[PDB]
Amino acid sequence: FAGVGERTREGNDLYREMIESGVIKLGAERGNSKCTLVYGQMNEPPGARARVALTGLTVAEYFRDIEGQDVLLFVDNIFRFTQANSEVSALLGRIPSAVGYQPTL
Amino acid sequence: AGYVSQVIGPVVDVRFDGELPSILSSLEVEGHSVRLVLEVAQHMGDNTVRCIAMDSTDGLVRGQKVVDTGSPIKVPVGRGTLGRIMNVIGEPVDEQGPIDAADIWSIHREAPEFTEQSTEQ
Amino acid sequence: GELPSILSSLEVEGHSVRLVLEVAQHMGDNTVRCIAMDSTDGLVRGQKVVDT
Amino acid sequence: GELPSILSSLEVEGHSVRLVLEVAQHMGDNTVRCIAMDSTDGLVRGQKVVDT
Amino acid sequence: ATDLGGLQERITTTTKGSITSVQAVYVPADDLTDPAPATTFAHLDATTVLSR
Amino acid sequence: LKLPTAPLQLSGTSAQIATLLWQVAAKENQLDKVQDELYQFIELFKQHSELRRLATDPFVPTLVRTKIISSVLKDSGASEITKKLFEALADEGALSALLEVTVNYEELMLAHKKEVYCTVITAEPLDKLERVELTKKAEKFVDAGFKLVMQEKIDKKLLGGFVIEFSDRRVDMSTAKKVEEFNNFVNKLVLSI
Amino acid sequence: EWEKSYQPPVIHLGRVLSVGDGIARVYGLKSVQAGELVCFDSGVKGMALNLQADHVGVVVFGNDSVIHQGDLVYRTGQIVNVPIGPGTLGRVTDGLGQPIDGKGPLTNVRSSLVEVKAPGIIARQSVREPLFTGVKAVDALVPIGRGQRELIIGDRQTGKTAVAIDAIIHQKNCNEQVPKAQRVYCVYVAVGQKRSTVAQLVKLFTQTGAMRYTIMVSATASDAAPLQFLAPYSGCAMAEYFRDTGKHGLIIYDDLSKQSVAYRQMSLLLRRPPGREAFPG
Amino acid sequence: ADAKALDELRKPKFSSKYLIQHVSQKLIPAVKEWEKSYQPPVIHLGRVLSVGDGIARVYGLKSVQAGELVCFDSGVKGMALNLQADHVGVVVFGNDSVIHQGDLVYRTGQIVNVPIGPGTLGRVTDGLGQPIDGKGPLTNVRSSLVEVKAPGIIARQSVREPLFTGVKAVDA
Amino acid sequence: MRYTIMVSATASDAAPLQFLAPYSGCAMAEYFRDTGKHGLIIYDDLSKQSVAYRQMSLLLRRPPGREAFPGDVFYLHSRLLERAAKLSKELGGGSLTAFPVIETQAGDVSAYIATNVISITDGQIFLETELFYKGIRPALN
Amino acid sequence: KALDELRKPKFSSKYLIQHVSQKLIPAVK
Amino acid sequence: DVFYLHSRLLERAAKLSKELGGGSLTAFPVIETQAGDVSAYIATNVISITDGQIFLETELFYKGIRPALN
Ligand SMILES: Nc1ncnc2c1ncn2[C@@H]1O[C@H](COP(=O)(O)OP(=O)(O)OP(=O)(O)O)[C@@H](O)[C@H]1O
Ligand SMILES: [Mg+2]
Repeated sequence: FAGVGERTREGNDLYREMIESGVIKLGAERGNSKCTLVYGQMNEPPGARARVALTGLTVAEYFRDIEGQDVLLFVDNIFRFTQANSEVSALLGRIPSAVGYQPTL
Repeated sequence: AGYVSQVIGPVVDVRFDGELPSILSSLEVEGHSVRLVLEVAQHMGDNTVRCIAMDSTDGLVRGQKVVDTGSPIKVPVGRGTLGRIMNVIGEPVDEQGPIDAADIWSIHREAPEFTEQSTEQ
Repeated sequence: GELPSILSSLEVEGHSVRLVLEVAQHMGDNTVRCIAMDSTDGLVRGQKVVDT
Repeated sequence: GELPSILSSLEVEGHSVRLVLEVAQHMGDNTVRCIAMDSTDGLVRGQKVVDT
Repeated sequence: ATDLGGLQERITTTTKGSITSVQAVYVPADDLTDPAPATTFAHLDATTVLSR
Repeated sequence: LKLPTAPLQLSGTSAQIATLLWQVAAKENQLDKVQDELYQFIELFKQHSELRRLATDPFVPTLVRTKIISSVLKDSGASEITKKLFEALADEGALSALLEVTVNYEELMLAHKKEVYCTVITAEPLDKLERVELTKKAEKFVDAGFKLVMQEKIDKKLLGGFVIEFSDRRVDMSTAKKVEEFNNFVNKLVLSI
Repeated sequence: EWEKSYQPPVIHLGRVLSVGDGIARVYGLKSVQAGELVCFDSGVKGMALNLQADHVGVVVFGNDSVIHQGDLVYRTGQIVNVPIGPGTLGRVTDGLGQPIDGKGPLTNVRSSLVEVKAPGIIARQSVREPLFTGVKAVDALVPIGRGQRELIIGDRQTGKTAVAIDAIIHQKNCNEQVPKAQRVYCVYVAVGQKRSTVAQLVKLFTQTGAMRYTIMVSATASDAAPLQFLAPYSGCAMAEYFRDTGKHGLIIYDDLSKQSVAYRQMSLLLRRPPGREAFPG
Repeated sequence: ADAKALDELRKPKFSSKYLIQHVSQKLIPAVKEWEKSYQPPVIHLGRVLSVGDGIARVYGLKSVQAGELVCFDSGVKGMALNLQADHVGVVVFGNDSVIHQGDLVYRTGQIVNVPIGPGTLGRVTDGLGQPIDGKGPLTNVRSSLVEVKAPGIIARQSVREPLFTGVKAVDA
Repeated sequence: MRYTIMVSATASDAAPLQFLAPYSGCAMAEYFRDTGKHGLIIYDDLSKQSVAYRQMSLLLRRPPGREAFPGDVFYLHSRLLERAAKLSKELGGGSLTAFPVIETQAGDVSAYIATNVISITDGQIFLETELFYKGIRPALN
Repeated sequence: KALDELRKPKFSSKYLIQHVSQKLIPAVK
Repeated sequence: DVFYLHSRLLERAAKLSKELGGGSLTAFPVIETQAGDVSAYIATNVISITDGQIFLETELFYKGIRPALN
């Protein structure tokens, strides 16, 4: 789970729901869990929210390329990935393209 | 290795008197309230790179020592990351200790090539 | 030497009508940047400006 | 010395085609900024350009 | 908003006297969402929006 | 008016000052004199902090800077070219342009003498026959009567031969590169035939 | 004979002043041509775009993360060229003509420029012979001759690639029943697509047998914006080979609307003033 | 310019010294005869390079942190927002009419702090925490930073208790 | 005002004070959140805090985005509003609940700051102006 | 190395060449 | 200053006093809009300057109402 720019309340709610439903286990039975959360919240700078989806991709690319699995990657709100890269493009002084997005959209 | 030149919001220019880091490489900032990691965005010329920060740049002094790591942001991967919460720089946020890493992999990577694609839907 | 304060009024000498400038910002090379209360048509570079 | 006039045409010597420039501006340091009537792919920054 | 507030906050009734202020506001192309009338909406007690 | 033609053409606003300084100094035939005064001024800004304060500090007035540069340069064999140049650079706050005007003046002077600095990287130190048969091979990489200024180097990773470094172009006449491009060609053939 | 004919040529050097945003500023290269393909020391090529008075602006055909300030740029001596010829049929090449199918290098081929001025007034003639696409809606209602430009315009997922694919497959079907002088050798240019769809499309073209006449130029969505910008020109040069030697060619520039976005990216990163819908003039 | 031909000027290259020894005895009195037309050079202080519209560019201030409260010689507070290679652009907490080109800027070493605590309850402050209601300074109060980080994922629980607004529409 | 603090950076004040007043008020209310008590904070016209920060960024020559707002104008509101949290039992059980106020322009919530704070917060209280003069006060759509 | 302060020239004007040519051409005798 | 451009031009149309000769000047500025959009920059500038408006519509112009005064 790559939560790109998630609210911290909804990220904590998803984490507790994953503990409760059993797909994430805590303590000594952590190895039997089924998900990996990668969390870049809204309170982080745009450089951090622009690369959380890449961190989720890296954790999934290990399971694809080494373990040889069929992985699920939940990029939560891909539009927030877009808007975080738009923000890091505006901070780097690049001229924004059409409606306000980065020229490298 | 390198020292901070400009701190303009989340954008930090770092000056390296010797060898420059690559673009998309990670830079740790030595001496800070937290672990501040910069990621190189471009080379501005005159031995200066321009970085985007992964945390708050409040409290950053011009001339703070920035060390090159030689790679992009490397996060722990493996089955030990299952059920754990990582942030962008691969640090544990669920306060359950360290993250059992089979390996550390750079988050920047090319797409799988044309011979490596599968042709079946 | 001795730049005027911001918002201060300056009086341009040699102008036909009484031309009053108001200091808006200090530009940095011992230069203030002013807005004019009357028309600037007829100002010559080097013309003396008396601070009030 | 003796810069070309604006709108006067110039001939680039040693091109794949007849690259005719046409002077559009006087840039200021004995440099005239020209608009090329043909493709500038193949121009090197020393190429002798005669003035017609 | 800073220039408009620095002007506007001086027009106040204080504990010495009072200033009842009536300020006509040009609304460009009847667009009350324009920022120069929308900034001076919060600066007033009674707004009298004249409509076309 | 009637100034000499510059030996090679250059870029703007720090090299145009050098081209003008070169044309003035060739009109006065003091080309080696003002280069020496430029080097002495580089060392002058190296030595003292109060002198480079007049080039970096933005709070020194123009009157202080032009009067110090006028009063300290009154005599001592400094030409009228260099003294007027430092008055002209002190009047504008452009005393920082010295370090970039001397390198373009050096390139202009290194072009009026028809010379060329080079770097020969050889695997072993050269003899007085291993060198003489090299420069006649190295003089075919200049296009005129340019006399190269030999600069020898050592590098054991070359397996004999030489590499020229003209700072504009590089000729790799080594053997360690020759056995590199041999193996690439022989492997690009056996994958075809 | 390679040994007796071996002179290491005088390689003209150039430092990288500053790199980033897919455009490098290159000191030196004093004799480089405008539009000349240059080669960085990391292996990634580049086109000398803006010859300036003090530096050269090089757009980087590939990822700019492998280039640093102070890297050496070597000039190759000629304008941006792709290998054209009969050795390109069957091959899946990238935006610069380098084969990405993994079947070895392009042999039986010849380099030629990607930016060729189109043939003039007196070089054309009228479009007389038909090109059948095998889509009877098209071949009955919107008939297409040989030498025509036919826009396949539509929305997302309305069947544009399918019309292109049926035209390419029908060319394979007609090429077995016609003589040599009238055979259509197709090119598919996939700009900005997914690499998975280009892989499935190459599977389709080789399992129907149409890859014997097809060249496939793919600058996909992860490829750099100069490569998506240049890949239609590479494909059009590879098909101009068959146009210029008496044969007949078909070319599908699939999603030129993504080439224009790649060019908008290149122009807006060069600080060029945008116009309508932020596109350059 | 180029760097490869400019980094070799750190070496001496004159081979003649008829001007280095001439002005070295002549530099110091020529400097000293305009010593009162000088300003004292700043390293860890700052001097206002320019000012206007509530922004002061400040030369010097070698060790300001980003976001640190700086003080001018008029007592106006600033906040060093963008540290640049040659100056600090600070934002002025008040009128810049009392700030002139050449004024001294003093760093305080503090990132922007506010009065927090039980004593601020019932008080009317401005945006910096200082009281504007005119009933004395804030006592029973400690300072605290304004740019603290939010609590994490693990430092929260789910939002369960209701907060009553008293308005039927929002509470229903 | 036995329980109310007021941080008042008015319109006459300099734009960094109007930018900084929500962070001052939130650092005051985090005393109550962080020490087991409960907080409630109202940022009246957060769309004026964004205007003040735009003024400071455009005068600091920062690169503008749409409506001339800087790139870190989403980060500005998000790093303020994410401090409104319900702390867990080990951190005292305290809480801070925020009520930001955004003034829209004829209901256009597709404006930049309105979309930013709508994406940040946990729900809206819409107050349409057609319901206001219809007698419905509070005009909650 | 204190010569690194003078690395980049800080030009307060664009037409500096005209001012230095007004002062260096009269240096010719 | 494109408002000041037309402002200082159109304020010279004045009816002078009896002390200054009683002469007059009547300005008739002509602004062209684009598809009836009087909400443009220069159109709202001169609309805010001038006293009256003689607004001419295209839809009344092709209804035979000529002069097409709205
Ligand atoms: N002639 C046809 N008959 C039946 N189905 C069709 C036909 N043409 C296309 N389709 C279906 O329509 C879908 C879209 O076709 P196609 O791939 O040509 O769209 P597209 O134009 O490439 O859209 P995009 O470029 O967004 O992928 C395909 O999945 C295909 O299965
Ligand atoms: Mg398609």
